[PDB]
Amino acid sequence: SGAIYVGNYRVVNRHLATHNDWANLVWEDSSRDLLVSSTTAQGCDTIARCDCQTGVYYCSSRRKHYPVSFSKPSLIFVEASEYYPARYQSHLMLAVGHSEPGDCGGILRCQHGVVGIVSTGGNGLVGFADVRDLLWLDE
Ligand SMILES: CSc1ccncc1CC(=O)N1CCC[C@H](C(N)=O)C1
Ligand SMILES: [Zn+2]
Repeated sequence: SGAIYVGNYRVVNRHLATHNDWANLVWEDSSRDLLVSSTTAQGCDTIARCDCQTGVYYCSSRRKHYPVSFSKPSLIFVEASEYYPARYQSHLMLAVGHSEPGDCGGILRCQHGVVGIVSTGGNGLVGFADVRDLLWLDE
């Protein structure tokens, strides 16, 4: 679990969005596993606007942060799950690191701000949904 709180927006994994997220929907994209909902309170986070390929992510299944080198956002095949059929997930970045299903939502940050959130994983890999291209989050 986990979310990014920026301005009057809450960014979550689309597969973990609540009834309230859907009732206050701003934008969602099944191909990216992202959903953004509106909030009444002003958020705590800054979004990176950069091309970093190194950063640190929070891994809830270890209660620890780990440094990672990750690939640029791209279209990556993701196996079928209870949430989605087998498909290509876009804007996904992979890295070697521990993750388990419940780790989705963990933030990936570089020196410039929030890069994205944990969205996929398996066998010593971890995938992050990028949010750096969503320029409207800052306005
Ligand atoms: C950190 S998720 C994870 C980690 C390790 N083994 C498995 C997983 C689960 C996982 O990859 N997905 C299930 C939930 C929806 C995901 C998606 N974006 O399509 C895919
Ligand atoms: Zn950066």
